[PDB]
Amino acid sequence: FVLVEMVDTVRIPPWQFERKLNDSIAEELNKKLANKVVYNVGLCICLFDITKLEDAYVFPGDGASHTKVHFRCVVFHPFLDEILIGKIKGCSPEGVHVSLGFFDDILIPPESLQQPAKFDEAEQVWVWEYGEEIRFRVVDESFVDTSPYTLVGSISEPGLGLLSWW
Amino acid sequence: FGQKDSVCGVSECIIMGIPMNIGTGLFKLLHKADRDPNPPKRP
Amino acid sequence: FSKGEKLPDVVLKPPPLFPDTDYKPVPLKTGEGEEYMLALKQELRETMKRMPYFIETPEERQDIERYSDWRRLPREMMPRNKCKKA
Amino acid sequence: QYKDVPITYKGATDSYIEKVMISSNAEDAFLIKMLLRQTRRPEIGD
Amino acid sequence: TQAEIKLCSLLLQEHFGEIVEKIGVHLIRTGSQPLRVIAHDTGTSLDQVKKALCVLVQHNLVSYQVHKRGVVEYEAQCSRVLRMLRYPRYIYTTKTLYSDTGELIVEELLLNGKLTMSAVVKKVADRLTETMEDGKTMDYAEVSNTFVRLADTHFVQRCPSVPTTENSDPGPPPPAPDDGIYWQANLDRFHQHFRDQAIVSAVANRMDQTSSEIVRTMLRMSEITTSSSAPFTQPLSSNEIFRSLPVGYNISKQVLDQYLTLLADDPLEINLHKALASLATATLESVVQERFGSRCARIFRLVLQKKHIEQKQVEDFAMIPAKEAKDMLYKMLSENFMSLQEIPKTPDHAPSRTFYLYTVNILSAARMLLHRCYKSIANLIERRQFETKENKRLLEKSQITAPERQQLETLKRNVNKLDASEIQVDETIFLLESYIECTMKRQ
Amino acid sequence: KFLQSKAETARESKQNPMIQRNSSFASSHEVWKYICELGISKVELSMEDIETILNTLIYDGKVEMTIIAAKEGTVGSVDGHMKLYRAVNPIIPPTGLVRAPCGLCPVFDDCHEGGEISPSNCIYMTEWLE
Amino acid sequence: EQFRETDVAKKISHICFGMKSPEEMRQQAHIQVVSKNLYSQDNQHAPLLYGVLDHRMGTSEKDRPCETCGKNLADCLGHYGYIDLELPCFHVGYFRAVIGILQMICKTCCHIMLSQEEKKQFLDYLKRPGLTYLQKRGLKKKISDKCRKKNICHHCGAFNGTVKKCGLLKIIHEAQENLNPLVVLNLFKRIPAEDVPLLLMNPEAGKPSDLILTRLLVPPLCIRPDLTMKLTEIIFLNDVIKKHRISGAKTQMIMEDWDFLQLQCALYINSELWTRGFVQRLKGKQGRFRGNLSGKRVDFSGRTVISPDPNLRIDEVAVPVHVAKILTFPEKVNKANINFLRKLVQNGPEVHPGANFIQQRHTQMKRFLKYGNREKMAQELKYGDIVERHLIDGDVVLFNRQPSLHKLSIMAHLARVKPHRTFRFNECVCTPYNADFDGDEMNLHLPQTEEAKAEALVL
Amino acid sequence: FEVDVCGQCGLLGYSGWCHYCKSSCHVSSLRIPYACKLLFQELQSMNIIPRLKLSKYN
Amino acid sequence: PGTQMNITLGVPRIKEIINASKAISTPIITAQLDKDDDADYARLV
DNA sequence: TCGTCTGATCTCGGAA
DNA sequence: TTCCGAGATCAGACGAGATCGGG
RNA sequence: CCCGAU
Ligand code: SF4
Ligand SMILES: [Mg+2]
Ligand SMILES: [Zn+2]
Ligand SMILES: [Zn+2]
Ligand SMILES: [Zn+2]
Repeated sequence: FVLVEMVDTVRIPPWQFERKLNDSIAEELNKKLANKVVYNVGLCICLFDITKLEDAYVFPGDGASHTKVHFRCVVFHPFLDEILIGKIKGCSPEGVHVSLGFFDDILIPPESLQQPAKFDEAEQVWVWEYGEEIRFRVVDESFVDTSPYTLVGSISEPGLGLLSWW
Repeated sequence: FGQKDSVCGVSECIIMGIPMNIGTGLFKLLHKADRDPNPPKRP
Repeated sequence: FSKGEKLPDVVLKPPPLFPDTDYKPVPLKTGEGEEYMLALKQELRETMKRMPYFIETPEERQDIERYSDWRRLPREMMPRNKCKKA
Repeated sequence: QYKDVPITYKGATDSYIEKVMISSNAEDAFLIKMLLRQTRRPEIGD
Repeated sequence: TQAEIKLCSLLLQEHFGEIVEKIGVHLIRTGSQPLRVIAHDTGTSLDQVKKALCVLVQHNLVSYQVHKRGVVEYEAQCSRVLRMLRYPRYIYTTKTLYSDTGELIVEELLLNGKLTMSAVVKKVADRLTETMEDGKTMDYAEVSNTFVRLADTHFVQRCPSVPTTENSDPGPPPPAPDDGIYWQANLDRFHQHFRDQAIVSAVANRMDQTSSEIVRTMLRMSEITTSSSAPFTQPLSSNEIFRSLPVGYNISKQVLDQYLTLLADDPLEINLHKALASLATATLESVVQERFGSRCARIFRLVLQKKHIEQKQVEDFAMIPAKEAKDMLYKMLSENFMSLQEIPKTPDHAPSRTFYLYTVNILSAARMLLHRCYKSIANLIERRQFETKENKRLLEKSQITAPERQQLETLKRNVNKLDASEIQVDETIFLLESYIECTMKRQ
Repeated sequence: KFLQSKAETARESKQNPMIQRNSSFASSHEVWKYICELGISKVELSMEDIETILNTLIYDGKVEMTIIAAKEGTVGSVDGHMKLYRAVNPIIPPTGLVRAPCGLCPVFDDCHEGGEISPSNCIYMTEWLE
Repeated sequence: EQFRETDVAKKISHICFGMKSPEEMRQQAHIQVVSKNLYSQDNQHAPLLYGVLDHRMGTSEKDRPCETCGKNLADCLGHYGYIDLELPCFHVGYFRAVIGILQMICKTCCHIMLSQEEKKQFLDYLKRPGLTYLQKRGLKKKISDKCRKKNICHHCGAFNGTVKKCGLLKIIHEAQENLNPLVVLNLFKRIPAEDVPLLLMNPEAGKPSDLILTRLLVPPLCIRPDLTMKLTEIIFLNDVIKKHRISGAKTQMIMEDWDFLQLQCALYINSELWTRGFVQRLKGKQGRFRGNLSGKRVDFSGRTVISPDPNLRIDEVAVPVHVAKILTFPEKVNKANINFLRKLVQNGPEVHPGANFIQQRHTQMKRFLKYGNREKMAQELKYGDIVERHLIDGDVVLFNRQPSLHKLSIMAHLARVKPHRTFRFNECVCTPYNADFDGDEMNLHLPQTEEAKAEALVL
Repeated sequence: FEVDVCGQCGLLGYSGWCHYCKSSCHVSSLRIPYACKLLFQELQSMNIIPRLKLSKYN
Repeated sequence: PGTQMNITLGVPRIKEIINASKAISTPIITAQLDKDDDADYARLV
């Protein structure tokens, strides 16, 4: 997890002029940047605070109010030094699929580095033996638009020993 | 010439379909709703 | 209509072509030096480095590079064998 | 193979047919000519 | 000359870096520009521009001089930057004319730009001893012997006196005892010497073997007494020709005297004006021979015979049919070799005129082919720029399946076919550029 | 008058004594033949079935003025009416060659970058590299 | 899973007028137009094949969609095609600048004939922080002053002269040299990028090599549903220049159809150096500038004959019923006109206080309120959505008497729906309009947005 | 009317992405009269190229 | 209002002023004198 | 339909 | 004698309300 | 393009 300072031009429609701005911008910005990975940034989640909100213009068209909003939002972005704890929501013969608990089932570990009893043989064998720990290793995101996924990870499992569970 | 013109006056803002800045488009309007640059949270 | 069929051709093939890799024998000498200095000009002091990579990296941590007989005798001769101008 | 091109009367108000003539032109091709009455009492504007 | 600037973007990108190219190539595009103005227009921070100009003044690509404002305007000479392309050829003729020691002398002089004697002899005492037998150490005194031996034939000239302006800083340019004085290489002496190989190969492959050697010994004894701006060589007598002959020859004086009046009277004509003027047309003729066959090359030599006598004789003077000939004229026209109809004098009429006559103009066909050859090496390097970044996975595996290795030997066949072919078009540049410099007054 | 003729059949026949060149030794001046070339033109060349057995110097010299443009000897003393010095010498090529595959293509000259004819993927360098 | 995507429109900051080099013309176009001099209409059912109307280019009719999009004629833009001219030819738009550059640059080395001082004197002028069009076009005079006085360069020393503009679109340089556009292309290739800003061509917009045309963009089909006929006349001549080169012909005709292509490329731009060109679509009181960008036709606007009515206040125009049932104002539904718009949408487009279109809250097509149940549309009417109610009394229309001579010829008026087909106003306000009632007509526009309704009423 | 241009190389690119520089990322819709769009597209037909440089609404 | 000896006074005068042409039709320079009391002295001027 | 401004060659005149 | 510069004398341009109505 | 309205 990491804070990301962001700047957005948030448009409040004119039937919300009863509510306070810093709340009613926050209700919009959650609908703008939740469950959405930003390229080279990470998976945005929610709104931390609005650090600076500047003055509400109203443009010659819409009649709405457009406030340029500086804020900070918490995002999900592993730092290439994190030993996370997830769950195996799937097993493919090329590599296991781990999922952080109801977070994102999009972390796909390749499996080449654990102890020399390694295969997934399509009958859902986890590992040939001697919560699940994970080492997130690389950042890898692909911008989708191409014509008229997207944070995938590669996840390792070294000689941790795993004293509690094998 | 590589003529970079800005779009001002009225003979271009009418062509481009921008509200001209001569007259009613000189100023601009704000809204007076409840807002403040607030304190953040302790991290 | 006589040409209204498709892009003239994907490519136009010239019936005569290039001769060879002309001057074949002796440019083995220059040709290795083409690749020799390019091995040494890139690995030189007279180059620049991507310090924009390090300002891009907020993941700085310890244990990574991001964190971390001439046998001769004295003499002195200064010759003006060269020009005395400019 | 037949697409009908119906000759409709646009107008704004109604019109009564008075005569309908049927003839051949020079290159004999069955010309048909209508004639539309309309009476207007002179109201505001005329 | 945009394709020329395409190469200077390519030549600095492969050698030093990218911002030293960018600040470099911008200076070629906007010229006499101060230090703050360059950093504002390229969008580069001022600390990196001071470093990038520091490397550029070291390799003598950017020259600085202030006139009026008290603010130094840097300026990059364009034609020096393309001489990096000839760099391994500058190494090789110091191996034919000097030993492996002096060949390494012009090498690290071309590499590190400005050098003092106290450094460059100290460096080759490292490189030549580490490749020779330990205990059989190469003595550095022979280096100092061959170091001046280069300078007496004036292959290495010294740097012009430094301006030492307040804006310029002395400490940054040297890379870290005695100070000494710096020099670059005299690559202008090479352009004589590369021309010396050019004329001696022009005679030997045309006239006879014994004709070319007396041209060589004429030019070998006229080296210091001329310059590149000499319209022709210094005049010599035939008696010192017999003195300056090599010891391999045994020819009597009177028979070579007959060959001396034979060699003086040719269509070729030592007239250094006519020599590069005749060698450039053969470079033109070897391009139409390369491209349009011997039949179109036959009419290409026909317009070099008669200046403005065309299309009423070219169907007759080569006997090739009117259909096959006139496509060769218009292909020589559309590719700008045939130049144009500069004789039409009837007023404003394409249909009714005094009949347009073709005429080759040697320089417009020269400057195009030089611009074409500048474009050519752009397509050479960019391919070698292309095939490099993919195959990096298997270069370090040696440091591997059967298609994995097979891609490498098809790469190394390709790159060595590209890099050898950068030099074979490079000899066309100098053969034509020296012709360009020979017809350019006030420069 | 002889438009129905292929002088490209006769260009080799006026070439092959100038390729052999017995006595390339430099014992003397080697002032070389143009009259014997007119002599070999009149009575008999290398063998060929020829309709124009009539021998005029005005119809036979023209094959030379094409072959000078095909790199063969210049005229020395043709100012005489029939017989003078007439020096000649077959010119061997004064250069090597100078081109490359990319010097051949006219349409491929257009490109300037990765575009529709970009040189990062041209067919011609792909053909040349095998 | 979802990756963030932004969906925001923007506005114009500036326009940088430039050219495209003929390598940029090719990779801004989707098809080659090397095809037939015929219209691509085939013999049976006249379809389109490769031609000059490929349909990846654009769309001329509602039924046929274009090919490079899926969209039909309605909401598809144009797409570009390009033709390759065999022999390069002069662009008649930039033709005065080609003589303007060939007078400045050397005709042998393609450098500008100046010293290193005068060059540095003018380049010091060009890096001024304030630069106007006046401070540009003033220099191009002065640099062409100092360069059309010299005869010897400083950079090559060769001899130049004058560039005299012989005849139609031809160049003569002092049996004098003629500069056809074949030799101009490589001369403009050898101008250094040092000397490009000195001809005042901002090289970010375009270098001088593209003042002449070796490729040519054809306009998209959606902006030509007679200029197509000038395009096929090019590709006819682009084959005649292609055939006669491999056919064998004397140069006085291959230099004539090159001349004929030079005019035909120029005739496609300007036609008064019969069929209008790209100049004549931007000219006079009919072109796009003076009549389609400024004086453009306007929806929600009517025109009748006027007759007096003193029984109105000075601020009111009597609008006929039949007009007021046609001209509609989109009044959005806003908690105060909900019962009022419900009351009037039951009337529909036959009784006058009524409506004839309803958009739903989300761009649903206007529901022509004639066919369906109006009461089912009345009850289902919610907040937010648009009702195009009739021109009712109390609405703001604005007059205009068509020879508008002063500010007072357009004036707003409140609108009261009367019973006739004349525009009736109070006769005190007739001298601003300069309007007598002798059969004079005057127009009535109806502003649609609520911001343009207040700008009529107040101002 | 409603048109799509791109930020860099600013030119009319149809729908979601601009054909010149296929990279699809900078393309941002404008709002313009159609007659002005027809001006740009017939200006660009001859060699005058109006290269729009957009800016966001401030 | 544009819609509404010899000197030009009409629209061809106002069109002549707005253009600011170098040479106009009927240019008139009036001049006051030092001694404006006698026709003979102003005769002499 | 001239009407306008522009800009392009000639020639009698002074300075070195 | 020279001539470099400048006032004099033709030739080409691209302009010339607005709308509305019908054949 | 004509005509006609103002
Ligand atoms: S490679 Fe690039 S340059 Fe060489 S031919 Fe193909 S396109 Fe022309
Ligand atoms: Mg009236
Ligand atoms: Zn489309
Ligand atoms: Zn010159
Ligand atoms: Zn784009």
